[PDB]
Amino acid sequence: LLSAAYVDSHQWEAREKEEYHLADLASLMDKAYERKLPVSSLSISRFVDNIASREDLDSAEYYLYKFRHSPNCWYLRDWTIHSWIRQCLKYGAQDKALYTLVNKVQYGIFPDNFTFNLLMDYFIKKGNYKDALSVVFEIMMQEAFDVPSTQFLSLYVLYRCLAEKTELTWEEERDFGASLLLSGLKQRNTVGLSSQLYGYALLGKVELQRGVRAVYHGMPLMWTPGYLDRALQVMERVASSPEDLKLGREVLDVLDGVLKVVTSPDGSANLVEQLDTEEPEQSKLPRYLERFQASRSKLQELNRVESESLLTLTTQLVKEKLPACEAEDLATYEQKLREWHLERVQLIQREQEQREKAKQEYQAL
Amino acid sequence: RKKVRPRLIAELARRVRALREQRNQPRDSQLYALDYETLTRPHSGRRLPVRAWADVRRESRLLQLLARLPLFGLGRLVTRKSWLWQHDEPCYWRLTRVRPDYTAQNLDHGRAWGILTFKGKSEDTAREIEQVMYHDWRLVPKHEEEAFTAFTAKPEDRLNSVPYPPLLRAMILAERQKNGDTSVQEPLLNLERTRMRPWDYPAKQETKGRAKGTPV
Amino acid sequence: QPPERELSRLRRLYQGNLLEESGPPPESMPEMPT
Amino acid sequence: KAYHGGHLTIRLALGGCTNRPFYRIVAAHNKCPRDGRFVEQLGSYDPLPNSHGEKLVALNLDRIRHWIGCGAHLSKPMEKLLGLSGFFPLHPMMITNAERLRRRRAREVLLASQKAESEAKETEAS
Ligand SMILES: [Mg+2]
Repeated sequence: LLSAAYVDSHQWEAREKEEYHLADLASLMDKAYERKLPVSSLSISRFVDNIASREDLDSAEYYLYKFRHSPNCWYLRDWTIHSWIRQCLKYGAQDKALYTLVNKVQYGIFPDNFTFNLLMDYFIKKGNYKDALSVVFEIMMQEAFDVPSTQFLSLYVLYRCLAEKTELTWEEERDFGASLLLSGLKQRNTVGLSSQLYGYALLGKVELQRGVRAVYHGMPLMWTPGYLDRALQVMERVASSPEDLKLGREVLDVLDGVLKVVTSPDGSANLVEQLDTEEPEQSKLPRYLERFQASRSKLQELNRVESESLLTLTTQLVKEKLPACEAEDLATYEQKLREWHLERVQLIQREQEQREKAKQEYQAL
Repeated sequence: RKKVRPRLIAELARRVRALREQRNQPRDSQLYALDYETLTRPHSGRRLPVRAWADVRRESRLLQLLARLPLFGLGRLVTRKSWLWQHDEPCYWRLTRVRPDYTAQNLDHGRAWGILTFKGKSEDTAREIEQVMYHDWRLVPKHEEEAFTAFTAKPEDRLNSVPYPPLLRAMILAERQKNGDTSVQEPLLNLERTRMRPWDYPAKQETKGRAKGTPV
Repeated sequence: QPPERELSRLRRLYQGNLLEESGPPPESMPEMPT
Repeated sequence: KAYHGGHLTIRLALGGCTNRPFYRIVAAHNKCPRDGRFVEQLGSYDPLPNSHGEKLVALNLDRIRHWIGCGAHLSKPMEKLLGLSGFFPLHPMMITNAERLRRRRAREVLLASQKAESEAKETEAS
């Protein structure tokens, strides 16, 4: 979806970079770990910058692992993380980039929203919508849908994959539901409000079939039961809103299907997590089904339902709004490059001063 | 006297022993490791109490949540399942600093710092967090923070003064008459100066003890 | 008498190890049976 | 002994002979033996009814107030004595135990009435 300018690497490739042989730098880091001594963030930065081959990436992956399991893991720099993804794309190692991103806990690769779009867009153009979905799920796990550009790309991948996937497993429903909900909340357009109702519906299905702990456990989601209540509220809000807002017809069918399925179904971690006084969600389904029909009637009466499919609505939204976002993000990208350049120079200067002092210390000693 | 003589071996022993302790200090990844099949700590062979078994299998530790987040979740809010069950009002930590245990192969053990908000009332300074190795922590989602942290304080209704005990009240009134003070005022105790925190209130981790490094 | 919500909070905390709930005690000491 | 750590406490030290208990209320370091070194004697407790049927407690309330003001803890039996005297409020378990006794005698009275009703059925059978 993104333009060639967005994914162009002329600016990154023109960065001022120090020339250090990887073999020499490898030895320095190896000695520090043998002596249980901290390694500098500038040291790991120089290694990633001077990667020159596909084989070198494999060695850097090992050293990024070592840095994560070292005293100075927190100091891994943003530009080092961005250069890693840029190097992986350059030499054809996209699988390695996705591998480290999925295994963030081990390697410490937490890219920014711009880097996420670069990796996610590569897969989209190649037609690998299974790997692109993995990037979307990783963005959701980190709750990093802040930049508008990432929200549009994530919704395009999700809806395109959902259309192909007629059958959804409970884990898939949970992952898709969370990704839709978090991305949808940011957007106030028709596509955004449809994704919120779509996301709450899927999560509500998993809540009433497998329990509320399946939804929130290990997920960036709340633990309070009543996800189908959140879905119905979206319908009630649009119907009563003074402004004219519309919910796609496709989502309304999904919620109707979920309500019907749940309504008429066919070691020591066994706890009742809800108070006895509070009504269980299953007992509330009869009332929930009445609200849905009433809301649907009011929406159709007010002509607030969009017959167009969600995949077609999202495609139009991406075409109209994504071009503007690319210009804004690219301007911020240039500013970040200059900020990173200055911060890197400061670290190099500070290193030189301490080394000079180290000579003076030995002279005194 | 002068027949009391030096004990060089005793002095040598004390210093030598203390040095080894500093050299061979254990790490959080070892002291707080657990065997989930038996719910027993391998280091000391200490089997966890019975009331904790369900949560040990059903809940996560703090740095298990934070290891998956950028910057180890600095600025994020974290609550405890025990607090969620006991108190209706929001109880959480606002993370400020986080020191993972690099030795751990998953960075799942360490220490953290933050600002406490217990039962809706927030402290003014950051301090170290206790019970970080417990299976009780729940990370709050960013989109749910505003609804989670919303609190409206109710007017305090717990009595501020109470009567004196029956005998101690009679001794006070008797002293009044003896000294010439004539009054019918009822002696009253003031409870504002001495109000007790809840029993589950977070304690000072900085002054807490740490287990020794001798395995059982 | 405890509030009803608080009695439910304790039934969840000690679920599986509970005793029959007791009501208000007799107003006076029952006369010893003889 | 040369103790390291501990706090001052007000407790009952057991005296007397076999089947004839007698207590001395004392302020003592908590780590000392029950009947060993103490700091001050603060009274006495005789738990056996005397000729008049009175259990006799003596409390030096001026010295007791002095040692509570200096950090002295209280043993649970001594907290019960101060509650009965009126110098302290009644201990929570003194009230809870009295409530348990009331609920336990109510059952006994009800059972006797049920037995009497069952005995009445026997009388009806003749
Ligand atoms: Mg405790």
